[PDB]
Amino acid sequence: ASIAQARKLVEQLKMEANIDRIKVSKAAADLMAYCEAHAKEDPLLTPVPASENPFR
Amino acid sequence: LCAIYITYAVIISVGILGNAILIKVFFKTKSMQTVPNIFITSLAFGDLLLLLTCVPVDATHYGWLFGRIGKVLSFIRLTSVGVSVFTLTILSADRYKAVVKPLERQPSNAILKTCVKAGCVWIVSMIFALPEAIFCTSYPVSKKLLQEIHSLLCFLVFYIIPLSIISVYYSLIARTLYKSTLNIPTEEQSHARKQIESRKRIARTVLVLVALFALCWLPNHLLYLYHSFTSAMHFIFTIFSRVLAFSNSCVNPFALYWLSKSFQKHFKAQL
Amino acid sequence: ELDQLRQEAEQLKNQIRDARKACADATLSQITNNIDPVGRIQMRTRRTLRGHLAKIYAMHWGTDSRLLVSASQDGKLIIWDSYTTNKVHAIPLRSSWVMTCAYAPSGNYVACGGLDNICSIYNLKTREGNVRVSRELAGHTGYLSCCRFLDDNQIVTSSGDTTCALWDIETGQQTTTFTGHTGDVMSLSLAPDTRLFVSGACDASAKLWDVREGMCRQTFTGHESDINAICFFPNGNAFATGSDDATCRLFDLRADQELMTYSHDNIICGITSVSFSKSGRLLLAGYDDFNCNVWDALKADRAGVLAGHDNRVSCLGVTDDGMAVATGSWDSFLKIWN
Amino acid sequence: VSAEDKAAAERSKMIDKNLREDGEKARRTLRLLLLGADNSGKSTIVKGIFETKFQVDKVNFHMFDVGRRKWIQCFNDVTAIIFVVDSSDYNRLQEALNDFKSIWNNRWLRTISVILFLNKQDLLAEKVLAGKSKIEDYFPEFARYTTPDPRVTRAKYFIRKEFVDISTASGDGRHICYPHFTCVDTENARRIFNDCKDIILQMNLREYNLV
Repeated sequence: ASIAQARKLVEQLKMEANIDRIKVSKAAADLMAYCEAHAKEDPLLTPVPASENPFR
Repeated sequence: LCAIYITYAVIISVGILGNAILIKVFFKTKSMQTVPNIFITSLAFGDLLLLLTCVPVDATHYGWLFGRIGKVLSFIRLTSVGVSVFTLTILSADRYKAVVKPLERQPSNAILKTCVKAGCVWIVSMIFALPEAIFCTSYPVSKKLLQEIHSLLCFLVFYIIPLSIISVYYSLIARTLYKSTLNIPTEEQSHARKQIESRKRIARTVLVLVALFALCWLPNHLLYLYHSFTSAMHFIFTIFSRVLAFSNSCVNPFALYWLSKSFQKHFKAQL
Repeated sequence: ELDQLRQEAEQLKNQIRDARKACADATLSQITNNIDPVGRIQMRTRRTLRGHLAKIYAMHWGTDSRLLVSASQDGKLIIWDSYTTNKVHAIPLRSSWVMTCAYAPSGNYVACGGLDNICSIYNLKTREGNVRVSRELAGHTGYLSCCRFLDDNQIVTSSGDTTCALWDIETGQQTTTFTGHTGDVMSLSLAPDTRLFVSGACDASAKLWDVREGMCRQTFTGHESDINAICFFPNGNAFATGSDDATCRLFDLRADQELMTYSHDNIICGITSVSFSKSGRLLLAGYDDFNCNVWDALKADRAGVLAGHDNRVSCLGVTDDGMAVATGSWDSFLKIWN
Repeated sequence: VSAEDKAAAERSKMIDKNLREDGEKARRTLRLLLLGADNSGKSTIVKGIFETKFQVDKVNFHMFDVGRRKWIQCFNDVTAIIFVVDSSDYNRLQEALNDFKSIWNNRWLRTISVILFLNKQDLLAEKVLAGKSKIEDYFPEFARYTTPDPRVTRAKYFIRKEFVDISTASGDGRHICYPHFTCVDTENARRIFNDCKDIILQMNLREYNLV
């Protein structure tokens, strides 16, 4: 009954535990790298002139 | 003597202030912006025009100070009276439809329909103001039968049909509310008795509004008819008749203030 | 034995929390303190798509960024052309309680679901010029909350029975079932590379799933109420959760921990929809308070409000090119912002 | 514009006219949320979704039974909520009271009126006449209660008083509760019709600035 579900959850958390974890510093660093890489591809962030805007 | 003019001034100032506050509340607050409010603000505009046109005439009386073409004043007065009376009739019809036939709805995205109705009412009133384009009296002495027929036409068009429609529709509204006050859970108050009192109060206010329309608009047309048929101490009567004539449009927004509590809150907020 | 199982479970939870804390070097704001703030951003309603009767729960843009599908509680599924407001399609629904809708990446089919517990697929292109149900997917116990097309023949659906499933339109069978959530699953979002998806449920937790294998890769916590919306970062290594406690949070799969909180004292209502921009620098979120707020996903400082809806904003999406934002709402109105 | 643009415009206009026809046909119906409880006779009250259609006085009603804290948001624009309780039994009557409290105090249903059907009143009469089970065992305030067979009326009015006392603890008149006694009875459709008509009349009064 509940023993099988307990075993399943324990196995799940065990395979969750042994995963490679990345330091949050370089995580934030590459988040900034990605957002600055696509900075000018974002018309919402940087509005484009209305000549090519299809939403006059 | 001069005491009668004090009542004139206070009544006209109260009416102008009431309609100004009503239009200010309607335009500032988007919460009360929908189909029923279009005709209410049309009535507010009509009363504002009627009072702003009633100011210069007794300002001048106390020949004529304005110009001959300054014709346009009588035209604007007649079209303001027309739009006020006809918008009263249209509001009466809308309230009858809302109260007596609630399941059969229609307002939702019909802003175009109500705007078209209001514009047609205003244009028809403007056209009815045209027959006065002859000529600050409206007609000369020679027009004996012509002034008679114009007086009868104006009296009937502006007082018989609209009063009949308003009285019938509003009496039906009051009867429907008095009958529907018995379809409420009754016992265990704070949710049922309040509805009883509200419906009874609405019916009484509606009946008082009809009676006040009739009483306030009767003397002006009565005096016009008597003058057309055929001034020693009648000037006080003329002044009182005019005050009673324009007091109805003054009291028109006071009924909305009296009934709606949300309108009361908005009125106090924008006061 | 249950007691020893619980003891080892709690000790491994403690050790995983300790490892998660140890992997944390510095906060997101400290690293992103020198970045130039995006500043106030103004968005105007370029188009207002009218024609829906009842309140609108979901919408989805097509890959072409021209067409989009919206679902309303009046039982109508309308496909618009946001460029010209012309209604390309208007599909009547068997069940008028639709809670989600989708647009296939190929653009050939659309899907919807709701209280009927069934995901219905409609073929948009037919020789006769009419749209009919291509397939009915049944098997979910609870109401459908979300569904996204992996491809022309695969779809992942989330239902209210605390489960997520991967289907096959050709055979109408559950290829893989994802189990483990405790409460109703409210939203999901496929990864940009179509290899993983994340699910936000009402158990105040989010889980990362892999479609190919079919097990919970990672579990994320931190919210204190039901999570109503969720979406992936454009790079695919992060996702944002919009929950009912009036807060939004960012999670990084690599760090396996909460990154940033998007909350304010004035806002007390929960999040209804969450989506990023083309670059991910901008996080838009719908709110119960009739307005849509715009968050700067790096600094956690608001940068705009998409006011203009006189009812609840229940859904919002950003085009693939990021050139428009459509926000459906409970007033039966869609608005294109640019 | 171009010919294909005109074709798109005409397709859109046919779709829009069909949409307006559908709206005119389908927004005259009143949506009802049958939200009673099990063993209360909720299903047999009018002679994952179970929708039923009935028409009274040339008006179309659409009742929806679901077979709760999350999907209840969908029924935000329903005309009224029909609640059915089993007044015969008293062990589960407190559960019905708590369910009514949670429904009344729900944020999404703070503007939706509730029609209350106290079902199975014949069994209530039989039980109160038998005397084997006493209401005071479950509601000690009944022993001190006096009505404003007499004991049948006392019991039924006491239960109705409890439900309406729960109802009036909040709302401030934004929505009211309509309690009805139901057996077997074939007049429940008329009761729902009248209550919905009263609710719509109140809505029109509120929206027309008359109250």
